[PDB]
Amino acid sequence: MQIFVKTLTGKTITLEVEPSDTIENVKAKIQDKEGIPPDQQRLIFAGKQLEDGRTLSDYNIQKESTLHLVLRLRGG
Amino acid sequence: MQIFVKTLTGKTITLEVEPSDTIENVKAKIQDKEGIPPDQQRLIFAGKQLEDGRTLSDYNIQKESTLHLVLRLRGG
Amino acid sequence: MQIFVKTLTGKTITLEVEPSDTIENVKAKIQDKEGIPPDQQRLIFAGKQLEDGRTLSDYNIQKESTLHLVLRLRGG
Amino acid sequence: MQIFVKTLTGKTITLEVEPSDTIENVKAKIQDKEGIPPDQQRLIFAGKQLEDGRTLSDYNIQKESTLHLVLRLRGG
Repeated sequence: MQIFVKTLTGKTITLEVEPSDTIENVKAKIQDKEGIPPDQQRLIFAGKQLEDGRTLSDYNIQKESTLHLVLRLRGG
Repeated sequence: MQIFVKTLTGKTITLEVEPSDTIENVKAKIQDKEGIPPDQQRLIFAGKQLEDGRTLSDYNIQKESTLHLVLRLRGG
Repeated sequence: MQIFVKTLTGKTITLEVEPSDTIENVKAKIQDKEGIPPDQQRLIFAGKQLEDGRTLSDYNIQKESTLHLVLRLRGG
Repeated sequence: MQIFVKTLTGKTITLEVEPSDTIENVKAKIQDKEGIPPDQQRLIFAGKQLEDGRTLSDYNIQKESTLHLVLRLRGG
């Protein structure tokens, strides 16, 4: 199914995922598309930072839901 | 100077700060105003998560700049 | 009538309500004022969590009553 | 170490615990001392609900800390 991930800088991308995918799995797909390693990503749904080991289902993220993405860098 | 801190869920608060305030200082101010514990706060500007030991001036955060606020639970 | 909804981190929200308002109506007022999604809200009176579908009058909540608010975020 | 568990009706109990105790272990001690079943207990520290599987040291809960206890039961 499709979900959207919107950066805080206004860029939207479309990902193909399954309810069973972990947040770690979703970050790997984002790297596949955008080149950002998972450790430098923080994903956000309903105002909360999500945990690598929980699933989209855990968070009730469904078809065409929008997550937000921010970078987590050191020094910048 | 005044800055705006916005959650992704529609709440805006205004804070009085100085350019030399650290992000740690700013989270303490948000705790004072809104009650949110500092370890559960993640502040965002320029599409990225901010670090506790840097100042507002370090990130070029100026008067009337908007920061975003998201929550992080986990061990916090 | 007015009621007060206190968090466990020392903040107080004042709400205008009616005795016939449901717990869900109260959560929608809190979403309007504070941005908190109703799905994350748990309202408390007399030390216990309150249920969707009941009215304020069903719990003997009256003018100037104080409720508590705690958050429960799906999946942490 | 000693900790306090306080309900929102002001009922306070003290418990003897170790930093390595899980939140579930704490709920079990509460059941032993006060006869509240663990399923009915929501334990809160720093405004956030605590996960059953995590330890007191995971949350940096130190000697003489106060946890709040909210009761969850349908029908009242």
